Amino acid sequence: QCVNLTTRTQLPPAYTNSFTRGVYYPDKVFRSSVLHSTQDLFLPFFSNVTWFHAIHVTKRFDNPVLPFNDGVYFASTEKSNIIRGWIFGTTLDSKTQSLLIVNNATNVVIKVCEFQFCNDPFLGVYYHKNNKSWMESEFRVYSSANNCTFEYVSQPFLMDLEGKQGNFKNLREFVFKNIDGYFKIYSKHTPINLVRDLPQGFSALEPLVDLPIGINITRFQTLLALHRSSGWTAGAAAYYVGYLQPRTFLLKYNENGTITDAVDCALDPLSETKCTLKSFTVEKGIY
Amino acid sequence: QTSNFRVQPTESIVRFPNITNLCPFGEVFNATRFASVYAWNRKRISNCVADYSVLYNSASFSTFKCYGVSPTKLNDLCFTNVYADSFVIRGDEVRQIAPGQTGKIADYNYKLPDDFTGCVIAWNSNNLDSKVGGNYNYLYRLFRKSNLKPFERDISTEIYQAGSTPCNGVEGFNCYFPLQSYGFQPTNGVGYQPYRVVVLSFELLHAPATVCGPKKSTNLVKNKCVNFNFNGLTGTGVLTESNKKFLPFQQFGRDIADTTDAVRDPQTLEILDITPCSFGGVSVITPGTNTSNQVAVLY
Ligand SMILES: *[C@@H]1O[C@H](CO)[C@@H](O[C@@H]2O[C@H](CO)[C@@H](O[C@@H]3O[C@H](CO)[C@@H](O)[C@H](O[C@H]4O[C@H](CO)[C@@H](O)[C@H](O)[C@@H]4O)[C@@H]3O)[C@H](O)[C@H]2NC(C)=O)[C@H](O)[C@H]1NC(C)=O
Ligand SMILES: *[C@@H]1O[C@H](CO)[C@@H](O[C@@H]2O[C@H](CO)[C@@H](O)[C@H](O)[C@H]2NC(C)=O)[C@H](O)[C@H]1NC(C)=O
Ligand SMILES: *[C@@H]1O[C@H](CO)[C@@H](O[C@@H]2O[C@H](CO)[C@@H](O)[C@H](O)[C@H]2NC(C)=O)[C@H](O)[C@H]1NC(C)=O
Ligand SMILES: *[C@@H]1O[C@H](CO)[C@@H](O)[C@H](O)[C@H]1NC(C)=O
Ligand SMILES: *[C@@H]1O[C@H](CO)[C@@H](O)[C@H](O)[C@H]1NC(C)=O
Ligand SMILES: *[C@@H]1O[C@H](CO)[C@@H](O)[C@H](O)[C@H]1NC(C)=O
Ligand SMILES: *[C@@H]1O[C@H](CO)[C@@H](O)[C@H](O)[C@H]1NC(C)=O
Repeated sequence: QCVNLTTRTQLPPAYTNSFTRGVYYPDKVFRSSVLHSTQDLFLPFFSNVTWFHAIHVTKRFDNPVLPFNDGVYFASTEKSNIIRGWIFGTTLDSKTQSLLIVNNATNVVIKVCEFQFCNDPFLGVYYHKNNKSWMESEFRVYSSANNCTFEYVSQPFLMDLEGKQGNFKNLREFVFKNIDGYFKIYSKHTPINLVRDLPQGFSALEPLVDLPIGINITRFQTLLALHRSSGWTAGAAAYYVGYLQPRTFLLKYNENGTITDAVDCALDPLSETKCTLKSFTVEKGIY
Repeated sequence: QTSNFRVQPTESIVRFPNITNLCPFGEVFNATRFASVYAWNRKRISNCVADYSVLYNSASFSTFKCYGVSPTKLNDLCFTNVYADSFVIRGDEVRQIAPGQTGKIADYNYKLPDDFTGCVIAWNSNNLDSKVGGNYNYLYRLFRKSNLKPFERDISTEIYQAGSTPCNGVEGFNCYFPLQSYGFQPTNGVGYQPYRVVVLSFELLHAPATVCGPKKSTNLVKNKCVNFNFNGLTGTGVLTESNKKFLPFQQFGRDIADTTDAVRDPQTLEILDITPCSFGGVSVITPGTNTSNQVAVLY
């Protein structure tokens, strides 16, 4: 069943700067104390990424449509995990194959079918009175499925769902790419207790799983949790989206096989010099 | 300096991933409830590595009928999708499963096109089929007014009218009637001895093609210059035990020279080592042929 939300506040999107974030292992090769350089799809250092706010204030909501470039970097700041899942496709009207990934209190679903999506897909969790528990009472993301190719159910995941207004408890970083009919997802989960201005430091994104699909993807749309207790209690969750470009990076593997540093070879000419000598320290002279 | 010296490999260990998970396709072949020829069954199965040597040596299959595809090479082939079916064909109509025929249900029910690989196999059915009295629930086509085409479905849930007489709930002399029943005669010849048949179709199209076949795995050897054929990697060397700590997802191992030197075991998840096996140059030492005729060899 398809519905829509009314009486919502609209706000312009903001911009924020990526402070050397978005590094992931491009290969499955172990290295020890090496300065290997590679040219792949990456997120350039020190650039705008757009910022959408899902604050409850008054009655503000956000769920826009963003085109899918060659790669997507999704950085969510969460306290009670309001954000749940994503949908990928071109038309999103059951006329073409489309992917849907959700991880709810029930079993995790990764399903590439034809779904008749609604104008405002969402998930609705009700705060019942007979027991003080939150259970999913509204599945209105799409109408129905017709005929499919690849459906997968992962292990069930249990996580408390509440509408809170506190500081973000954790950060979830995801990188989505689509090459050679393969959908590759790189995931990382980190703890922090900040409010904005994403922390410094380098955090490599380990790969999670690869999905063989082989479909066009030019548009993606995320979905939230619409709690019930008219009223929706959207919370104050935040998520950032960024796009990837072909860039050459210099990676420094430690003794354990874990990436600890990287240098973008498109920044100020000092970075170019560091990218030529294959070292992080350059002495005086002319190069 | 005289020549060079090299050590040849002996074994060809071919270790692959651990185990195939499952493929319930055999269950599709081996259930208890099935429809008739009127049901153009089409069961699509993908992302499943399935055993094929079982069908070549099974219990009561016998009538193995594949078309112009080599029988042996298809077990170790990898495709994108497979299709299934099940119904009763009444003995001699085994001839109708051919690449192009129109005499009978070869085109009436479960139409098969020409140049369609579709390995087909049937078996004798004397207890499930040819039952006592006759289970007339099964139906076969009367005339097939659908006028099918290669790879089409004949679904005629209505009745004929020739040119004059409507037959909408009225006994029409020219309106004929729906599909005739199935004469499961108790004990008779091939003309009254039904058979149950199943077809396995293949199609590649353009996809990642994650429907592969089973692969073997030989035991490993250590401390011996042998030929190794790990997943993707093919080479020669001596495999021993190392002490490097790998990440829970990395599989390969490289160095500054970008040459593979450590392989993770796909079965037991153990980190090995790679080293060339004792190549060198041989040289002789002589005190001068005038004084004596003795030599010493330096390796
Ligand atoms: C890939 O498939 C193989 C084949 O099934 C599988 O190997 C077997 O795994 C099971 C567990 O899944 C092993 O069972 C136990 O394994 C533990 C840990 O390896 C062993 O320590 C146990 O055996 C010990 O105790 C025995 C009795 O005291 C001793 O006789 C023995 O030597 C050990 O000390 C126990 O068997 C099973 O042993 C292995 N079999 C072999 C031949 O390795 C493997 O686990 C699968 N791997 C993956 C990643 O799927
Ligand atoms: C890299 O791996 C090594 C593995 O040895 C880690 O070394 C550990 O160091 C701490 C320091 O007190 C010891 O208590 C541990 O016992 C060591 N590990 C082992 C297995 O003995 C090291 O921490 C890892 N990380 C880095 C950055 O070197
Ligand atoms: C169909 O089901 C029958 C059950 O009677 C299977 O017959 C035996 O099944 C077991 C278990 O797989 C095998 O170990 C035996 O070898 C089978 N008997 C014979 C004579 O082969 C039969 O294998 C099943 N057919 C399938 C699974 O294709
Ligand atoms: C992001 O916004 C615009 C680009 O359109 C630019 O003026 C601004 O400087 C950018 N941000 C930073 C930190 O440079
Ligand atoms: C799948 O769904 C579409 C939409 O109705 C339909 O046109 C198509 O024939 C179906 N089957 C296949 C194999 O694509
Ligand atoms: C995906 O887009 C390419 C670009 O033209 C097209 O050639 C291909 O047919 C598309 N695949 C589909 C629609 O499955
Ligand atoms: C070999 O050595 C002896 C040592 O006395 C010498 O007399 C002789 O001439 C040598 N041979 C030749 C061919 O010079």
